[PDB]
Amino acid sequence: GNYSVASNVMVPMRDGVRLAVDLYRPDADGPVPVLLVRNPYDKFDVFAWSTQSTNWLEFVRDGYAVVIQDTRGLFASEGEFVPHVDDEADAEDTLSWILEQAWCDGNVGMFGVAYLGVTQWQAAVSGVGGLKAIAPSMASADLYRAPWYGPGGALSVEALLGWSALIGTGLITSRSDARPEDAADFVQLAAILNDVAGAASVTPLAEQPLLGRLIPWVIDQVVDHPDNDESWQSISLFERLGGLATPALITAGWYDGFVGESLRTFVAVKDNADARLVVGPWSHSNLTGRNADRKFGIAATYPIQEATTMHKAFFDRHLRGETDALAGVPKVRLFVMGIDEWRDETDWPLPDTAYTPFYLGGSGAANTSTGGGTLSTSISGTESADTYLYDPADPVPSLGGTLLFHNGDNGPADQRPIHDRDDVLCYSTEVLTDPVEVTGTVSARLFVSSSAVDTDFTAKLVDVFPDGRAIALCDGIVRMRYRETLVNPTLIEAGEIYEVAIDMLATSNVFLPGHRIMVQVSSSNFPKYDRNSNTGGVIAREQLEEMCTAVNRIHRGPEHPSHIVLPIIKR
Repeated sequence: GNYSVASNVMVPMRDGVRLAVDLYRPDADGPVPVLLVRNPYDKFDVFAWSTQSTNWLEFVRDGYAVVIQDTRGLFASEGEFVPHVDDEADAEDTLSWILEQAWCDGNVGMFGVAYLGVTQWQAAVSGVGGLKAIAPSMASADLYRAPWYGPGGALSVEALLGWSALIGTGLITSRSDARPEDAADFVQLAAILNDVAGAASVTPLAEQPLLGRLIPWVIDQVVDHPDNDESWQSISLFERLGGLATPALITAGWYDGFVGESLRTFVAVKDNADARLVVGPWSHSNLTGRNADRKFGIAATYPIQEATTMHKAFFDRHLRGETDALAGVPKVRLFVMGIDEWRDETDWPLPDTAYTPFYLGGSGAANTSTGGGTLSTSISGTESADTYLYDPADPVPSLGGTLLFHNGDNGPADQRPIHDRDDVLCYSTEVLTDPVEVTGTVSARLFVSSSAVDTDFTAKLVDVFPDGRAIALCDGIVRMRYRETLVNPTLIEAGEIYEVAIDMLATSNVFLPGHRIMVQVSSSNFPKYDRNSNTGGVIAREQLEEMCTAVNRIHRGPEHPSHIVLPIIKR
C-alpha cells in the first residue's frame, strides 16, 4: 500500500509542553489502527534502532499508522529531559491525543527496543483503554533491577557511564547553536566510551565533572540512590503489571543487560492477557549471532523479517480483531544454545523444569581453574572451605555476560583469561557423557564469610568445551548488605557464616557430551558491577585509598551445602 509522512507534528502534554512526532499514515479512507514509538534518540533517525526491531514500514504498507515521538526535552520536542520521570504522563497524554485524531480508529499499540521498550510499560500502566497491545523488546519494568543496578544490589557502573555518555553526545550534537565547550565535551565523552572501565575506575565514583554537568540525573538519582528506595519505586512499573490485562509480545537476549527483567515481565503478565516471548542469544549491541570465540550459526542472527511477521500477526489479533491471526504461533520461542537451535515452548518457566542443586566440593583448594573444585548433584561429604583475598584495587575483569557498553558485543566470552586468578574459584562437573539441558532462571545458594563488614560474592555459570574454551552463560552478584533486602540493608559480622542467594538471571543451554558444567565464584566483576569497598560505607563516595581488602571464604560440605540451582530439562 501507499502512505504519507508528516514531520514534526507538535503534541501538547498536560503541562503545555509540546512533544514532536512524525506521522506515517497509510493512504486509505477512514480511521486505522495506530502504533506508537517513544524515542529519546531522534525520531528522524529510524535506521539507528529499526534493525534491532522490525521492518515496520511493512505495518504502514499493510494499513497501520505509525507514530514516532521525540521524548520530552530531546531533539524536536520542547521541555527538559530527565530519564524515566516524565514518560508515564507523556505517554498517557500522547495516547490520548492519538485516540482523538480523525485517522485513529481507537486501537493503539506500541513496539520498540530498550528505552523504546521501557516506555511501553510506562504507557501500559496509564489505564488508557485504547492501548490494546505492546511489544517491549530487551526492556525492563523495574529500572533499578535493570539496567542501573540489579537484583544483587550492585551498581551497573559501565551501563550507567556508557549510556550517560551516549545521551550527552546526543544532547550536544543537536543543540540550537553550538557552544564553545561543545567541541571539548564531545572529545571527553568519546574518551569515556573508548574506555568505560577506565571511566568507572575513578574514585570517588560520585565525582563526575563532565557527566554530572551534562546530565545531573547520573548522580542525583542513580549514583546517590544505591538502595532500592522511594526514588526508584516511583518509576518502577513491575508491581502494577500484575493488575494489567494488556497483551505483550516480549523479546529478550540471553546476553542482554535487560534479560532478567524482560523475562520477569512475561511472567507477570502471562496470566491476565496474551503474552508472547522470544529469546535469542544476543547481547544489546550484538544481534549477529557471531562472537569472538563463539558462533551460534546464521539461524541465530536476529530474524527481523520473522519478527515483523510475528508482530503484525500479534497486532492484527489485538488491534484489528483478527481472532485467528496468531494461529500456529508459539507462546514461547527460545534459541537453545549448545544444540544452537530455535525451539518452541508452551510457557516460561518451562513446564517440567527440575530445579536441581549442584553442590560445590572437591579436594584441596578450588582456587583457579586448575584447582580441585567440583560440582555434583550429591552433597559433599567433607566439610571444607575455599579462601581468597579480594582487593578492590584489582577486581576480576568483566568478560562477556550482560555487559552493555564496556565490550558488550561478546556475551559468550571465553573465560580462560581470568582462570589464573587466585580470587576466582572454579567448580566443575566431570566431563559429561550425556547431554544436560539447563533452561530457565538460575540462582546459587552459598554459605559465605568475610573479614569485612560488607563485600560482594559473584557466581557465573560456564560451559567448558572440549577444546578448552570456557564460555560464559549467565552470572549474578550479591552485595552482602543487601543479602536479605535491596531496600533496608544491614551490615554483616566478620567471620560469621551467612547463607546468601545470588540471582544469576537466566539461560538456555544444552551442555553436550564432552563438555563440563562449571561455576566461577568470586567477589567482583568490574565494570559490569562497581567494586565493593569492603568497608560498609557509601561505596560511591569512597576513595580507593580508604577502601579495604577482604579475606573471603566459601564454605562447602554436609553442614554448609553451597550449591547452584540449575533448571534441568529432560526430554
